[PDB]
Amino acid sequence: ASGSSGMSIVSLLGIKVLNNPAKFTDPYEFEITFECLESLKHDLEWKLTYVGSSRSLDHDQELDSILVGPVPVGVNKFVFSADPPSAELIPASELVSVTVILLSCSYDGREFVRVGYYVNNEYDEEELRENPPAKVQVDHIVRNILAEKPRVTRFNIVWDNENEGD
Repeated sequence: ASGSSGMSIVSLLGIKVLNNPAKFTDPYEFEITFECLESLKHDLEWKLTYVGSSRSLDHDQELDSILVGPVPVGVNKFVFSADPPSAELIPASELVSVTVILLSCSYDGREFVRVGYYVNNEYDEEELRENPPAKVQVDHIVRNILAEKPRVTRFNIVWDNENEGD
């Protein structure tokens, strides 16, 4: 606060959710468009996170992370590909039709943006949608990212120069 190095170099302009509504075991594909005002020393870091009610382990599941090279000054486009979650960590008696994914970008380790998305999951069969199992048949689950209602959150991180010590 006593150092609102506000001036934000990168600003998210849009996230196309192509690939949706693929299968629960299908990777996540995002077409993120953003602009970079000045040049940056370091790389931008992207990450997807699975958030979902559970009675033990299902939330805070980081799905994946990646560091993007040199960010060209101007309006850029980057396609994010995130691995699906291991069934090893989703309710066994699951029927968690609604969960959340948080896509966020950071810089030099300081997070500066986060996009919240609600997801819809349901088995792909009539009776199994009328008389479910007691064991989550993962590969019969079809997620549906509600790509239309995204919640955005900008933070105020310090970027490059600040004159580390003075």
